[PDB]
Amino acid sequence: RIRKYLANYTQDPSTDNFYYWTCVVTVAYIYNLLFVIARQVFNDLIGPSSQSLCRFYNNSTTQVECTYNMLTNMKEMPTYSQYPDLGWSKYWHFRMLWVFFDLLMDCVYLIDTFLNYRMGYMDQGLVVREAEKVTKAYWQSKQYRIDGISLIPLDYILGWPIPYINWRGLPILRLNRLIRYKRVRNCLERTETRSSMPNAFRVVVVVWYIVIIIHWNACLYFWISEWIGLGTDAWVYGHLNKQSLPDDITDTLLRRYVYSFYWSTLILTTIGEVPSPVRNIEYAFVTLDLMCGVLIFATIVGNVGSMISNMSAAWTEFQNKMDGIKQYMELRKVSKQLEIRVIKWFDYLWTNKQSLSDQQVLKVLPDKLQAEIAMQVHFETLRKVRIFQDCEAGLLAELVLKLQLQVFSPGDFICKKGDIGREMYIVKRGRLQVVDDDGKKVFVTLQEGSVFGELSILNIAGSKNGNRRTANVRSVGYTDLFVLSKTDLWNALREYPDARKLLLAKGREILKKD
Amino acid sequence: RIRKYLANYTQDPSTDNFYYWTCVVTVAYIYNLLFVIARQVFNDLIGPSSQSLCRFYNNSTTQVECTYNMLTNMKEMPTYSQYPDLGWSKYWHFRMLWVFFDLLMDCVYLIDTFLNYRMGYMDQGLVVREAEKVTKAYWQSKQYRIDGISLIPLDYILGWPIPYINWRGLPILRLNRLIRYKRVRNCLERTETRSSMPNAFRVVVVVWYIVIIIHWNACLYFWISEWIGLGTDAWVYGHLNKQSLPDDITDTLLRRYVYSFYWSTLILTTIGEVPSPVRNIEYAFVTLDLMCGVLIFATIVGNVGSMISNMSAAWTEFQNKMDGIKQYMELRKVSKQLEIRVIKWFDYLWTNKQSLSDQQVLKVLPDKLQAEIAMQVHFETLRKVRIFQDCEAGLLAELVLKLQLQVFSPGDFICKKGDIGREMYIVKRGRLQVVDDDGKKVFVTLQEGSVFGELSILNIAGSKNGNRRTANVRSVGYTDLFVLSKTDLWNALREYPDARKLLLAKGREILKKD
Repeated sequence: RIRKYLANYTQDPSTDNFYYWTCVVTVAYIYNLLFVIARQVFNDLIGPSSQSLCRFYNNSTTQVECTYNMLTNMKEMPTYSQYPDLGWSKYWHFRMLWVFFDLLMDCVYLIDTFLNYRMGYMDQGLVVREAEKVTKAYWQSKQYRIDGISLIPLDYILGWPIPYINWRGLPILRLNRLIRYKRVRNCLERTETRSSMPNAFRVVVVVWYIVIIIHWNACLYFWISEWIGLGTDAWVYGHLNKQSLPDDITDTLLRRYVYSFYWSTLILTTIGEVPSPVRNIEYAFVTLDLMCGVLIFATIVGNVGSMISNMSAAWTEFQNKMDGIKQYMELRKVSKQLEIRVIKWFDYLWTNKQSLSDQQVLKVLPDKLQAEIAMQVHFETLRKVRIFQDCEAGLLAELVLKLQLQVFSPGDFICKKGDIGREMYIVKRGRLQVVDDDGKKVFVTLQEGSVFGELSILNIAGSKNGNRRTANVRSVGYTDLFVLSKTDLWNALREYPDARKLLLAKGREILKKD
Repeated sequence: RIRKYLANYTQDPSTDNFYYWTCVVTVAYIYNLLFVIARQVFNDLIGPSSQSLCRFYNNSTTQVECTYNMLTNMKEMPTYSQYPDLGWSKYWHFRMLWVFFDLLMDCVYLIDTFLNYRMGYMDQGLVVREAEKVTKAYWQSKQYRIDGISLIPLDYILGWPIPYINWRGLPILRLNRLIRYKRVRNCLERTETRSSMPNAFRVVVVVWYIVIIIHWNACLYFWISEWIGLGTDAWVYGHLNKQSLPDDITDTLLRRYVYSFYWSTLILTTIGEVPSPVRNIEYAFVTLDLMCGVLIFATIVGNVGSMISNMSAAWTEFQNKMDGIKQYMELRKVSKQLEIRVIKWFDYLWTNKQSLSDQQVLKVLPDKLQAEIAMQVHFETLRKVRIFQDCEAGLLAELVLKLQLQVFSPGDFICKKGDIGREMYIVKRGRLQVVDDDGKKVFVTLQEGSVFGELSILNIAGSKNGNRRTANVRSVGYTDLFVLSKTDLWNALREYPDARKLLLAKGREILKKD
């Protein structure tokens, strides 16, 4: 049953279902961040627990409950009288909605605590899936302290307005759900690997951080502006501030959050077009908040500057290389036709997205993975060279591991008649031809997969010709040859005696064949 | 006794007690910075030496001593009449507190002068601890000039308000204690080595510099605003500035320092929401101060941008390498299963915090320290290979100096049956197994510390097999093998003739044993 399915369960963290679970815990953490500091500071989000009483002149000035016309053009801020049961007779649907979402995110935290309990730790490469072993790995570690502080249910006791003991409600006691930050950091990292664009996702995560810090500073500004007193200064929120409440503007909860977000956006990006402070504690808060805004603006400028300089590094290294050899050509007074040819060759080098390098796979992959990336490209092409047909595959492994890439220009010759031939040519993505001394084509136009110079690698002393090419091979287009020198085949043939005997036999066969 | 303990004392600078002494001299320097410029400019810190006399209308307007109600809503600034003894009858406890802290930091400067006297200079690696030699090293150097200018006691003569000669007191003569900056630079550097995070400590030291420059500019602004005249312009401090003294704000010493700090924070971070200047000398000061604020803001932006770009260099070099070989794979049209395997291998490369490199310890350590970091890892594992048991340790030194690290993938074979075997495998943090041609396990599952291929390194010509593997070795998890080729053991065995005889003897023994 499902009880023994739970008793014999152990989660390993590398699947995609656990990654979607880390997305769910990231959603619950973002909820806990935003709406716990907003329900602490603003407190009309869970329904107003105090009736707003304005001073209204009709007859005489009486004290009556504020309508939306009494909050426009205020001469003084409305005073509050609490309800008997603190907004519970009329905002219970709001509070049951907030209690339902708090219980949903605490159920998400409970299921993440159980997945921390049956969590497969990686021992020696493989993951442990035995239940007692991951249980003792949990209890031997100190994950249960962070799982226990993040699940104290005391917000359900002392976080809602209780009318019987006249408790005003304290929703800052749900800040202990915010120390599950390792799961959100794991979800952001494992999304940053598999993303389509890592630099743009780093910038989107940085502006999500910026919106969260601006929101927390908005709640901090309205808490300080409520603790000092609303409408007592020209800096705090209220009627005496003419930016927060202008002429025909109602004072509502949306106006409070909208002006506090505008204040923290103008302070933390160092624009500062808000009213200047009046008292001393407002000067201390605005000075500390503007120094933090200078550091936040420098963080934004540094992250966007590193995002720009990371994605335009290959282009400026290309410009460094292009300017270096253009400086080398204009220092040495070369003809201009070669300069047209090399700049059109760099245009081909950009429009193929290549860099004349094998060095990235020569460096950063281990030699087994280098062997697999060698075999899944050139092995099926290098089985069809008609001398490597009946041979051992290990020699082919050492040969495909030692292939070299050369790119040619259109109209440019590879090797002329009467040249010291010591290389074998394997054509990839090109078209070669043999030409009868810049006249017509002789016999064949070598397409992709074909081979030229397989006779001048086996080193037969004087059968028909030793090592001369006896061909004028021309590239009609941009051709990407794959060349294998005589030294590499004779090293890999020095490691194989019987294959040396067999390749000498097949070479004498194909050389006495013509 | 303690007098001959002082006569035979010499301090070497590399201990931790001298580092805590440099922290004490840094504390005394920070005191001298902040409170010498604050006691010069503000001057109510040592007690007001002049009675504030407001114009108060009761009857008639009379001139009376200002209360805290007379400094709110001022129509003109209060004029000052000095005391007979200049605040000494009522602020002597404040001045004895300031004199006690000045004598405490000058005692710290005297003990640092004596530790400069008996300071052990480093001659040839070792430190000199002979007393006459460090005494002549002191007097031959010019440390005594900087120690003599930083200890003129003339602030105790002409830095306090003397009533008998009507001296107002000049606490800017204690600025000569500020040229002991080499000790503070040494303490900041030697804290920056041993810190937990060098980039964050560089940023914390930069914002300590920012708070100190903002404080010195606050004292400069209030000195210029006091020299021009308080309350004469709308730019200077006073009643005519409506930002400094608003409606219900008392003019106190805390209001002066708080508004001057707010002014220098808004100017030196180029926000500039302070009142615009009126006269010409205020325009000259605000123009120079805003150009210095542009350079300070560019310094903050440059330091935080270099802090960001230094700590995210390994990640973007990983992304350069990953994008380079992904470009190499998608240029060459490879199957997708190998692409899943290489991206999960880079996920393992990040989650082990490795980079497939020995090159950092191959480069930056000297060869003795490379030998020690070699011997304290692989020597105890390489003593247990059962052929290197009875051998000389120097050959083992040249062998552990030539070990190579290879990482494998789970399910991927190391070497199949019928392969050219020329390497010896030493397992670290992995689990290998021999499999009977992708069937069951044959005999053993090779755990950590075990060795495979120690028979195919000694090169015995035709006893049972020359150099074939005759095993299918599979990694079940991510395995970090340590491999030693035949070329490295035969180079280190070419340097040892008798060890070559002994390893041939033990190799023939273990090869005729089976």
